[PDB]
Amino acid sequence: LNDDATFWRNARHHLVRYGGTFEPMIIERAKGSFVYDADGRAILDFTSGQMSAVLGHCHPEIVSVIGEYAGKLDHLFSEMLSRPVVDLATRLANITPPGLDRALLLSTGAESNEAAIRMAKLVTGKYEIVGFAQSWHGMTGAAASATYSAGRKGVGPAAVGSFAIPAPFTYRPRFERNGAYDYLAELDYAFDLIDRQSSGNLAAFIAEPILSSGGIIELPDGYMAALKRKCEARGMLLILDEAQTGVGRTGTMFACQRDGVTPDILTLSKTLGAGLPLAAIVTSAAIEERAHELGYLFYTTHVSDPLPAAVGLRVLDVVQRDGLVARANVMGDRLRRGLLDLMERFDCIGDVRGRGLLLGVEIVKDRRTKEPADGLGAKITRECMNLGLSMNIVQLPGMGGVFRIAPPLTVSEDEIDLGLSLLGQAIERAL
Ligand SMILES: Cc1ncc(COP(=O)(O)O)c(CN)c1O
Ligand SMILES: [K+]
Ligand code: NA
Repeated sequence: LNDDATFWRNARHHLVRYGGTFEPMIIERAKGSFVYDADGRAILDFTSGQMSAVLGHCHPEIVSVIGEYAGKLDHLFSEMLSRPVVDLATRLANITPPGLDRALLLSTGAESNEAAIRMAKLVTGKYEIVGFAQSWHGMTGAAASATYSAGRKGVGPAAVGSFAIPAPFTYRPRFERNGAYDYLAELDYAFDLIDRQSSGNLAAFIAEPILSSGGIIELPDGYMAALKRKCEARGMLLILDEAQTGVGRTGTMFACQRDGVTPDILTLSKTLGAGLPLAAIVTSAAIEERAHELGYLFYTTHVSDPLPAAVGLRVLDVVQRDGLVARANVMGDRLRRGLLDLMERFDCIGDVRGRGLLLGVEIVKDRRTKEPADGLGAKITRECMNLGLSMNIVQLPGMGGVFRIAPPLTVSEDEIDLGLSLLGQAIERAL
């Protein structure tokens, strides 16, 4: 059972707490779309772990490649190259949009945003970075300085030149022009304020194509293209953080392919390592050449390590071979219709949004007031777990609690239906 007194005593005595509370269970095994507690109880993993298990837990082909490289080619001096590294780098150049040619293989998402941000500052000779007011890019220095949904207080000054603009949010619009939500005019208004505050050192704008921690906020039609033009006019680079949206989760290989807008630097992580610590940035040949002439440095212990790279290549091989980008649309649509069915039954569901298998459900007290419910939101999440469904709700000021639903891309029809059923039962008993 989950009550092991010795486990919990050691946990309380020896763990640094880092946000949230720990779930009251001991996970002993994981397979496919499920994790199992000490009693052997199956829990449907509707968040793919910490949004990384795109192939589900312990996929046989990942188990296979891991064992193979762990026993043959593992870690190396960082100036030594190997085939998994050049192959993965090449595959990323071939599957990302034209204009993205060279890759750097790292370990974590924050680390990949750090590498991108440093490169932008170096090639522009400038340092101000602009992000969204509801963003999340990581816990490390520069990634945290551009993170506005949380973490800015009690820890001293942010990086010099940190600015934010509001994200375009169609469910809670606050910028009206001629009776309607003019998010493009909101963008122009925001950039004029940025321009006046700036010291003339704008280096880049960093953006999630769908803000996850921020409440599953999807950038609307024409917005990303207009953002890119704001950057081009100011000699700024556009960096797109696809930690959560990359590698097929939203129904295209990369979310930026939907708008057809190619960023100057693309960052990847979670979904690329499928559970393992692998991350990357990809940029153009012109930007990389200039960064190299200027002495670009990002030398770490695990950059270009063969085992992590072999795993990422295998992840891509499987996603491509098994058509998992298409499955995200088929299972994504099945899940979204089920969520809309629940919305028909329960007045507390104020909105169902997102794309592919990155969906959000916002809980509200009043559908006309859109007044947040959240106390209710946490309750539903609690009931879901009791029922064997792992969910995650995010809460930001002026918004209802929002469930972030992101099942493995390998999830089955039966699994989607089980999740939908448990959710409905959780809402019924939370009310
Ligand atoms: C969009 C986004 N970017 C970057 C990160 C940071 O990744 P990591 O925690 O692996 O450093 C996160 C957190 N999952 C994220 O959601
Ligand atoms: K290395
Ligand atoms: Na490319």
